[PDB]
Amino acid sequence: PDGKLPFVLVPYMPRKRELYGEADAELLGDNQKILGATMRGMIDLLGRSAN
Amino acid sequence: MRKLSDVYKVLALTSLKSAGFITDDKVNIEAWGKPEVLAHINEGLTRLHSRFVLRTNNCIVEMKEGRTDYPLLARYSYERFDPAKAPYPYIMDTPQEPFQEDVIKILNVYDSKGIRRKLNDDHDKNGLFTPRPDVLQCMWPRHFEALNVLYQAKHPELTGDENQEIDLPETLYSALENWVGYRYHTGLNTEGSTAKAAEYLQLYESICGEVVDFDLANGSMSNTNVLFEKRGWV
Repeated sequence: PDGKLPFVLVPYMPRKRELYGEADAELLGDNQKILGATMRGMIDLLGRSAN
Repeated sequence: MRKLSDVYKVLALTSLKSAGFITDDKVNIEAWGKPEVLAHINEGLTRLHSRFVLRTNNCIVEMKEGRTDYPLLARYSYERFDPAKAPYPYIMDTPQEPFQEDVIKILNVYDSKGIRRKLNDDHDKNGLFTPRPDVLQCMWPRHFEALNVLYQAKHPELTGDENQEIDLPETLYSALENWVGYRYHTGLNTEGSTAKAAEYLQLYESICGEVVDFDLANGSMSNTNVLFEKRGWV
């Protein structure tokens, strides 16, 4: 009855004047990279040693 | 790029000036001590070409099936094949630049496909061990292969011809003379000559230290840190 497309779209973080939305991992980019590259460095320091 | 004839003259005026075999014109060396001096220049260049990386050369080594140990001698080359001591030739050299048996240390070997193979890696299939400095032990001679072996090199042996040209940096000629003087003056076993040999030998280190304290022999190395991007680290 509504005479419209039977789809409902909701954004997570809206993009200004844009139908689709921007997710969470867009701002979280390179933070995971740095944190992983430091944790891997710490694990490298511990494991590549002589205990 | 001086000549051995010129090296004889320059040696006769600076280092071997009080030597007996200096001819009456003072600008040459008599024909009885020339084997001695030539045997000192050859050792002199070998030492200088050992400390500094002065001559980096690569000679490709084709794979022959059934052979894993690949000595990098001149008897196995193509232009200098010696059928009496080599079953088949597997090194590759052009007539203008034949193999001169001048390998001091092997540094980095690539393949016919472009894959770098590690050296002396116990846990590393695709690794070419060297059981002795002038050899090579490839454990899998695959079909259609070859090995561009980048190695430290010494000056080609000076046979004695006075027209053979010497590859030494101009700044290091004051150290070759101070090593010929050391070798010559130390064999006379006289107190006066021995004390001069020490001075000439110590000056060899002093000049070989000033050459490395000013990067005149290309010893300092800088490379792009390609490891950074591979380990992650966005």
